[PDB]
Amino acid sequence: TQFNPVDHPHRRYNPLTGQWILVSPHRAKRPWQGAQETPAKQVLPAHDPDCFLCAGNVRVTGDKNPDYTGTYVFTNDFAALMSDTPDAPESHDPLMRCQSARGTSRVICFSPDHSKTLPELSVAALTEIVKTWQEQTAELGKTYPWVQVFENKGAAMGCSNPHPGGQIWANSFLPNEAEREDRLQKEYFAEQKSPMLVDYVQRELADGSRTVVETEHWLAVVPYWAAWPFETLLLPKAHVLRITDLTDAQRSDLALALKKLTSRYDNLFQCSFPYSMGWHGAPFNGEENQHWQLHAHFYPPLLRSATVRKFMVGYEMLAETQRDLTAEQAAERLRAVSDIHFRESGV
Amino acid sequence: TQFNPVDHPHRRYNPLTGQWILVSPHRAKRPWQGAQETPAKQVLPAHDPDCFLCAGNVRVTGDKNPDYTGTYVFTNDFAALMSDTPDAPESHDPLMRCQSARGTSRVICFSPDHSKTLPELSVAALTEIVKTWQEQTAELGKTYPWVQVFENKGAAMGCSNPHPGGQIWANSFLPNEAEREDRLQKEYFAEQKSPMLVDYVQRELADGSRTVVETEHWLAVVPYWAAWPFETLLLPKAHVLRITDLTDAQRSDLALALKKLTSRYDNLFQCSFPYSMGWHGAPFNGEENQHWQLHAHFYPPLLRSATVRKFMVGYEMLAETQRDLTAEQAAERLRAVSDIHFRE
Ligand SMILES: O=c1ccn([C@@H]2O[C@H](COP(=O)(O)OP(=O)(O)O[C@H]3O[C@H](CO)[C@H](O)[C@H](O)[C@H]3O)[C@@H](O)[C@H]2O)c(=O)[nH]1
Ligand SMILES: O=c1ccn([C@@H]2O[C@H](COP(=O)(O)OP(=O)(O)O[C@H]3O[C@H](CO)[C@H](O)[C@H](O)[C@H]3O)[C@@H](O)[C@H]2O)c(=O)[nH]1
Ligand SMILES: [Fe+3]
Ligand SMILES: [Fe+3]
Ligand SMILES: [K+]
Ligand SMILES: [K+]
Ligand SMILES: [Zn+2]
Ligand SMILES: [Zn+2]
Repeated sequence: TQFNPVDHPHRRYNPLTGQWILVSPHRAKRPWQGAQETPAKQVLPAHDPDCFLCAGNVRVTGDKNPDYTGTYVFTNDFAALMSDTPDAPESHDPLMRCQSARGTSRVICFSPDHSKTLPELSVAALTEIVKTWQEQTAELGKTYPWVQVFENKGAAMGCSNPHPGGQIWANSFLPNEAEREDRLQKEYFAEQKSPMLVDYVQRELADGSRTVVETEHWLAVVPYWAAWPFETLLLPKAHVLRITDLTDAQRSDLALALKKLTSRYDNLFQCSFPYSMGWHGAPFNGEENQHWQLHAHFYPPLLRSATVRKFMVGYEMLAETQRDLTAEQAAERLRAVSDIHFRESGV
Repeated sequence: TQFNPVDHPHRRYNPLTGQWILVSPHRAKRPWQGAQETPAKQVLPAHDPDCFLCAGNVRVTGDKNPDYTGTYVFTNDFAALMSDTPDAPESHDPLMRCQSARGTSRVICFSPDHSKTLPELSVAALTEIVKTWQEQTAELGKTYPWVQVFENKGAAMGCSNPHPGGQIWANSFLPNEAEREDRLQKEYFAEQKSPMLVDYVQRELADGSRTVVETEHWLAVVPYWAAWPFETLLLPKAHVLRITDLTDAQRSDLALALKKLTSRYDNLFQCSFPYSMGWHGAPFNGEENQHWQLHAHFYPPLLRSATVRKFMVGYEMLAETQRDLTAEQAAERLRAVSDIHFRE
């Protein structure tokens, strides 16, 4: 038989992590008698008097939020890391070893509007968010080699607070992902003479099967090696080391691409579409970071619909990630919808 | 100041995978206004006339299940892998490349009792289950180097059917987990001249702080580098390459261990505790595998209660896993309950 990626299971390589992805084209034809997701509520207030994240409201700790009108950043009340944690007793023990961990955690409210998600925000507003991401990265980076910007959107994605926003966690070390991506890029670079993702963006621009968003300065695709159903990879077209390096143009442009990508996401099932996303850029380790290329990852769980998600368990935990749909199928369905939030379009 | 693992964040190494785990011991004190789980129904019938897995029932494909006793294994009606899949196009491209993927997938019904989960089954029954895992393993190992026994239990664990059971998927390659565990274990052995998990086992024996279940032949602990809140690692005290290598005693003993471990898990929150579990053993690759050590992993999502789970998202996806309680605190919680099923 002729090999048919659409019907034939195969494995794809993720050069960023060095891991394989199992693709099993028809897996989703099976009966689904499992959990049924709960789609988001259609009626929220712009201000929730009981929301710890709302403006002019008191946090769980009694501390009062300012009367913020834009973005708002504050040290997380339950930080995951601290700047002064004492050093751990480090050994060379090949069985049980530990290491120190310092840093901080900040929370960012995208806006005071309790009911407005990224896709529903102005490009201006979005531009503010980027500026904030930048401001945060630069300050923190002055102190920690790894600054991780991220966001958890929706209950299916473990958010513990319903207010629109993200987080930043700084680390004194290079976390798993960062060390891996760092090393792999560096090796590619040393070998190929060019940045791995810079070349990748080129190939994708020329192909288009996996393209979901394209703007002047940005490209969002369902990466070849994507793991989650509708996972996307957001990259600048030009070579950029960190978020702090973007020009104001690439910056306002980013806002636009974000609006587009998130709008498509919500348009996919005509509902708030949950996910975990975050930025990866060169570490502030004072080294040669030429091999780096700034990028954002979007890991959403929804699969068959608004109430049917993908579960990365069982074989996927004990062996390897296994996808039901191809990256090409995913991109296609994403290209199919409008890039204007249904709420904004009125359609 | 003086470091205190229960007060100070730090990172622990997973030598099986070469990955680090971020420990942040006070994280679960933050308010939780997120999702609430829905705990498994306590009352179900022994036979469901609409269940695809029940004895004598007709599957989705019209195929009819026999009036089986004990376990029942069948080829998955929607197998993720096939024996004859055409080879893929092999390239060495540094950006976009693929590889062939062959194998099979089987479904294992633990027993005819649609209502009896693992901890609720007799040791005898549990033994039959182990015999089947063995049979399957030896069978499939004849053709595939990688045999994956596993189980998805509970809606929270993306199980797609309620009947009690698991799955066995075989592969023509070594999946990610398998390749790294093989490599790291091999490297350790070359250096220590002893199997990594075998030594591990001893070290835990001489500690007990992470111990959760211990029988004559088995040991179950919350591994030092555990990821999931109440994650356990279940392994034989003696060097065993694969599940098919177990002695009859070791096997009957595994059934016991299992019952004990699972009863403890259900007793933790007094509910059917969800998880994904699976066995890791030597591959059937004709190679020198003395560095291997059979072992089972249990990855349960529950954290705060029967309605509040742990979500491995955000920072955890983008950087590294972050635990809210230490392995020691977890193990302690597990030990505190009876190993007798609250409703046995
Ligand atoms: O008065 C308050 C109320 C809440 N918070 C903080 O607001 C945050 C809300 O952020 P998220 O909704 O993104 O999620 P959490 O940080 O609560 O937890 C989630 O994100 C983590 C980081 O990725 C882990 O993955 C975790 O398992 C997952 O549930 C929490 O950190 C909480 O500590 C405050 O600082 N003050
Ligand atoms: O008539 C039927 C009905 C069902 N099945 C099979 O019975 C299995 C039920 O097994 P599980 O409940 O453990 O879960 P699934 O295999 O359906 O899927 C889960 O397990 C997979 C392997 O871990 C993936 O991780 C997937 O994302 C996850 O949701 C399914 O594979 C289904 O194909 C049949 O063979 N015949
Ligand atoms: Fe990355
Ligand atoms: Fe293992
Ligand atoms: K959020
Ligand atoms: K099951
Ligand atoms: Zn609010
Ligand atoms: Zn049944």
